[PDB]
Amino acid sequence: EKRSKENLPWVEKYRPETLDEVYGQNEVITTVRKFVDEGKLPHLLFYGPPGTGKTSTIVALAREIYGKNYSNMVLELNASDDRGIDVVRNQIKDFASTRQIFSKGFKLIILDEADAMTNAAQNALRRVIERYTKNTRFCVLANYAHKLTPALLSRCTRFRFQPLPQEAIERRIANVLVHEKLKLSPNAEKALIELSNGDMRRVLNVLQSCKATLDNPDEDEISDDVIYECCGAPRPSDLKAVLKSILEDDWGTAHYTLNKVRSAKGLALIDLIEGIVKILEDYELQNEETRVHLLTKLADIEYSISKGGNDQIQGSAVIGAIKASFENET
Amino acid sequence: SMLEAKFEEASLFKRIIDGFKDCVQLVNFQCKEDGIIAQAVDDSRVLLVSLEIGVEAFQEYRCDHPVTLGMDLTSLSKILRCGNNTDTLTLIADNTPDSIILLFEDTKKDRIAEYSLKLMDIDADFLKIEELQYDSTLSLPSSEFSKIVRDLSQLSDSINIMITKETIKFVADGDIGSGSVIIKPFVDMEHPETSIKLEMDQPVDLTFGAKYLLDIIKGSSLSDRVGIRLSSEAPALFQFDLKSGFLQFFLAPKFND
Amino acid sequence: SMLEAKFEEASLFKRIIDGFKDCVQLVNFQCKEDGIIAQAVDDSRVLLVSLEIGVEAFQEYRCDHPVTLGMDLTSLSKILRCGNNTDTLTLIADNTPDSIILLFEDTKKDRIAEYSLKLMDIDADFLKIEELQYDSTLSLPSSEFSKIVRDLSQLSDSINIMITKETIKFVADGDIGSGSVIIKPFVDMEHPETSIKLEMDQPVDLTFGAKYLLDIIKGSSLSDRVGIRLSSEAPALFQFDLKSGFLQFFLAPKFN
Amino acid sequence: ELGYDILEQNASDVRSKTLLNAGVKNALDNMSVVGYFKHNEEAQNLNGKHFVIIMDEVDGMSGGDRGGVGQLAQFCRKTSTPLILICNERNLPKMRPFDRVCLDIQFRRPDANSIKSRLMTIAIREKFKLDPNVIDRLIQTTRGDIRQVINLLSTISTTTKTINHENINEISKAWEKNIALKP
Amino acid sequence: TLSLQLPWVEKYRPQVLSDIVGNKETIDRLQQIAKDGNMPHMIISGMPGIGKTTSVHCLAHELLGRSYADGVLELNASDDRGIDVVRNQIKHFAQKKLHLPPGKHKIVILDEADSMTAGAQQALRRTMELYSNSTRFAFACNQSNKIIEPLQSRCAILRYSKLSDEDVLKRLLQIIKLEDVKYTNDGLEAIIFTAEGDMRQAINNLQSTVAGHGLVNADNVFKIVDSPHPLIVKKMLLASNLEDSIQILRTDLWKKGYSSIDIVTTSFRVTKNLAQVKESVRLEMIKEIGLTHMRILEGVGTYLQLASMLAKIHKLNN
DNA sequence: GGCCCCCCCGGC
DNA sequence: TTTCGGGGGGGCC
Ligand SMILES: Nc1ncnc2c1ncn2[C@@H]1O[C@H](COP(=O)(O)OP(=O)(O)OP(O)(O)=S)[C@@H](O)[C@H]1O
Ligand SMILES: Nc1ncnc2c1ncn2[C@@H]1O[C@H](COP(=O)(O)OP(=O)(O)OP(O)(O)=S)[C@@H](O)[C@H]1O
Ligand SMILES: [Mg+2]
Ligand SMILES: [Mg+2]
Repeated sequence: EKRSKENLPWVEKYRPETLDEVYGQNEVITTVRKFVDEGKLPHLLFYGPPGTGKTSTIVALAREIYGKNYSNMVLELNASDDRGIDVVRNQIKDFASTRQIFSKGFKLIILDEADAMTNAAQNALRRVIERYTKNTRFCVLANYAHKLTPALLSRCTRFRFQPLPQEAIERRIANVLVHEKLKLSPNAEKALIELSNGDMRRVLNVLQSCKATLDNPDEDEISDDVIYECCGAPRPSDLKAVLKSILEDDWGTAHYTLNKVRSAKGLALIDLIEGIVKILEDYELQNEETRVHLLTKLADIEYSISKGGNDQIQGSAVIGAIKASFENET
Repeated sequence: SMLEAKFEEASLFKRIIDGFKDCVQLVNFQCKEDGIIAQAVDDSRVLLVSLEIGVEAFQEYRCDHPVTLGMDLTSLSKILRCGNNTDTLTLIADNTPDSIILLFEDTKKDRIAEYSLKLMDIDADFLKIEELQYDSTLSLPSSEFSKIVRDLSQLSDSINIMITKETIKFVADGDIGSGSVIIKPFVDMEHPETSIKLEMDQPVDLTFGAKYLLDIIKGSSLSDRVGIRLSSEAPALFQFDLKSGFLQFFLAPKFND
Repeated sequence: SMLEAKFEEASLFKRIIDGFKDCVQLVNFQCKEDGIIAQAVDDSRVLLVSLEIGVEAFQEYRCDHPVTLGMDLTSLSKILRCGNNTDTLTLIADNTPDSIILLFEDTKKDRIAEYSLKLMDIDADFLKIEELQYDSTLSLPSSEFSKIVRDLSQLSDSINIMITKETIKFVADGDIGSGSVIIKPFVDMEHPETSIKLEMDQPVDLTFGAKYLLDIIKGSSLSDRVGIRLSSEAPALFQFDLKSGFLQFFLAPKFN
Repeated sequence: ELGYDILEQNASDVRSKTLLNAGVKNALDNMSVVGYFKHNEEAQNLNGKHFVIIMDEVDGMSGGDRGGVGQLAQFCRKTSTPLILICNERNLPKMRPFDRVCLDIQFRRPDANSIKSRLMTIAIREKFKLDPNVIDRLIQTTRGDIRQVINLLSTISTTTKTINHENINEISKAWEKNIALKP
Repeated sequence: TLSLQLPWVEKYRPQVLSDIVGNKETIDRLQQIAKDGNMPHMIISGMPGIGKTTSVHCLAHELLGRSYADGVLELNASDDRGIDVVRNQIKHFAQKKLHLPPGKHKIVILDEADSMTAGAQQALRRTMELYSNSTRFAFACNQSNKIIEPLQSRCAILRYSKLSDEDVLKRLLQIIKLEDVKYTNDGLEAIIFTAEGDMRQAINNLQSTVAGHGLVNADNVFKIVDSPHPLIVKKMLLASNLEDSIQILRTDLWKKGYSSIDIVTTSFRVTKNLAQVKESVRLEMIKEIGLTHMRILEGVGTYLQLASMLAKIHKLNN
């Protein structure tokens, strides 16, 4: 790196260093801590969605086992490094079959993002894992479990990293606010958690952008409005008004309301579609075909939007689909 | 400039780099007022290389403050090949440099070739793994060690070294057969350059990969003798002494099982 | 150790091995109280190598009962190359052996190097090389024959040897013209080594491929005079005499 | 049976143009030293001095054998000694070079009535009961493979001393040959 | 803290053929072969965590006794097994001379032989035949179809079945008795339920429990272990109403952290093998699932797409 | 020993 | 037949 840690992005500045700084995965953290505290470390696998703390957890565990010099006592490989059959057959085998250079102890191999590895390399890894288990332990990290071969999964003990809970996100936000000398409104925190979707990376990025947005962060307070302008996301009031107009007004009024709401702050149609879907999924529809039509048509519109197209036609299609689907309610 | 170090003959640095370019990828130099000390670890984390070129090997060596330089041996060798084998070589660096300057000068003519190699942000420590008290320390001509390694590696991919009282044994057990070479200490006053010395504390028996020894033996072109220090629970040290510095290979033995 | 053969120097064994290493891949030695014999058939089943070393080639030799040892030329040569040229080479084998031990000992530096080579299982029985009434018994110096075959192989892929009254014709009809060589019985007193002698009984005309003859002449450095025994229709016998023993190449002829 | 001396090359040998033109080629028009030194005392055994070349598993010539197929095809038309090629499937594109340079001999799957007596003889010698009525089924289990059916008998007889209708179903289901179908 | 304990999967790996549970007929055949000898060329096939490698290793060890280090040549996917290796190293090993008891032969073990290329398998053909009087071959594979027909013809087929709940329970109870592990019946039932016939997974989960929480009960097992998501997908796709299917998809899969691609692939696989639904309905469902899978692959992977897939599936199943 | 080239699979 | 990427196996050097 260069200069102090204050030059780093918040996603990297607040990376957990120890195992007590990881939040939202209490069960997994406790289990791994107990395993490391008694020498009962098996071949580990961490399966989870993006931005949940798998890499942070494994690096913290390696630091706990070895110490500050963990980088000189582990073999860490990821998607940026070639991991072909030759690599598995030579480099990994040599690392697993040899003693530590610096200080005594067992050998740890961290194959981060192993789901990117080919089937041949994973197959070659089988006996490598099973033969040097006396002195070596393997850790695998994955987001998609369908890419891993059945045998490799069979040889590993699985741990699932759940989407981050609300309480853990609030505690981390409190720590970040205290360190950064920031003030966050309760509704601002609510909006941040809602838009995070269980990812701490999104929380930290949005909070950094909000801090940048404030003119005088020293005594200014971050409000839900700041989040909405920073992210460009529709306000809940805007979504509610659009849905109300679509559901109990004529086509002209609905079109005018949608256009005005979108042009007030330059909102995107995709965010509106997601918001309306979230609102409608809480509705109690009398008829199932209403929900079926809503889901099918909105999914089609979302797929069409994903490839460009005409924005006005797409908005009119959204309005018409909602109206037609709700006509079935009677 | 902050650091200015002149090699009278570029062949010296080319040979020193040639001694360990086949076993490591990224090297880290750390220049001080007492010379240039460099470290390099291999991709498998099984072999470490430590070089300690001294200030007596340069025509003039000036270094104000310690300076770190992370480099890739492939690019360094590529550029060093550019310069001729009859020209003086100046290594130049500035405060917190972004590049290292290699200046080839031919006093015969007025031709000056300056090459700037961009540095890498390699942040690591040396840890000075030089375990105090080893179990056995032997010294013998590099030619004999190279011959033994080349002969035995053709039998097996693993070579076992046993140190017993006045006995050094190299054993290989392959598929077609096995091969054992036994050498005992001896001294010749007429030609001490060929003598073999052994100082023993406890018996030693350590296995090593043939590929790493084949890589290490390439340093015999720099020194006529090699010193091998072995100790259980510690990596094996293979030292080749130079005019003012030395080149050390720390090789981790294989797990016994 | 039942078999404890000991060559004076490792040069001899390596030289004999190189004499016939390039034509065969698997060899089989019978070692008895009278010496060592070996028979090997090439992969093409055309060229047979018959080697024998007497007890006079060994400084010391001891064999309780006959031992059959099957080996591969590549591995043996690789193990032999490891030892130095000026050492003592001891071939050691125990009862019902599964491997053969080669000990290279240097008494000056006091160096011992032990290489164990695993033996192969060879079932092919040795072909009975019974004495044949060879019609023609030519004998010529090694250098002349080596040069003649090397020169003729460049012109044609096979050469026809014709033995007639005081006439030896190495015809080499082929792609490059029809260049040939002719020799006659010659005798010299200053250097008897260059003494070409012919003992023909009935005229002989036999053709042989270039590859096998090249392989045979590759071993010319192991002797000085080569004895070529030819018959009307039978494999030609190329003999190199050793200090104690011999090395024969039986090369089958070609059709017509 | 005809007295010829056999020279054989299998897939375990590297049958590439470079080594094929330096190996077996010379034997195409050369006598056998083994034949002469083995049949010297025999009479009327002319074939003993000749060669018969047997190239087994030609279809097994993978990338390790470069240009071997073309060289074999060339030899087929310019060989002075009998040459027999053996392959499993003849209708591959890779086997086209042998289109009309060899006499093609097809070996079809033997019927269940051809090896019946052989199976009785094996059962009698090995001291286990093999009811003839279940023999036919076994032939369908291995799709007319004599080696496979013999191996099946050897393996099952290890613990089961009777091969009857009360257990043939299990053996047939557990030893079914799964041959990939064609277009 | 820097010393590792041997996992139970390796600490209690069967060392004698009598300790291998399941496939009683094949194990008895192997035991009788070991008692007598004359081991034939064999191919052991099956699914992960059943004891194929254990069976082959135990057979070789018991057959060759002290000569294991000289008469066994083991090669797996972690070793080079190309055409050159087969044509040189294996050929030399087969041609090697070694003294063994009357009815014993050298053993060439090729673990995970399925990965071997066609050329190497073809080269092995005549080598297995010319030297069958001194060497025998034991292939171990997961997919027998990857081994060429000529090689299968020369060997004895040994297709292993999945371990039943009774055998897994027996081995697990033996391990618990040896390690003196407190347990409850429901915990063992949950361990077997998650194992799905995989003994390695069963032992790994049993160690994770006890190592993690102590007493083995359903609560701790399910705290550390997750019920196989294929069953959740099957329940989602068999719901009578769209509301229930969406509720399952949200609560049990989306909120648990499972990716959309994993969900759609599992749905495809589960729909393939739903024997209680007609083939035409399954084919229509597979068409819809393929449309959704293509959409997800294009990059649009969202909860809305999976909800639309469920809605279309319920449309078809009506 | 190292490039350089050609050929062949890819789900479970 | 057939749009990359990975692996093997041979050919120059
Ligand atoms: N449980 C967590 N506790 C605190 N911060 C977290 C946590 N998880 C993620 N983060 C934050 O997000 C950043 C990235 O965390 P990562 O460890 O990279 O997540 P990840 O699951 O390994 O990413 P993937 O699966 O490779 S996309 C960290 O620097 C942390 O600041
Ligand atoms: N029948 C069994 N009895 C007892 N333990 C078993 C049994 N099968 C598997 N195991 C246990 O699981 C561990 C691994 O068994 P393996 O023999 O490696 O399975 P495998 O079928 O050979 O794996 P694959 O097919 O290469 S993925 C053993 O060490 C045993 O501890
Ligand atoms: Mg990560
Ligand atoms: Mg296995």
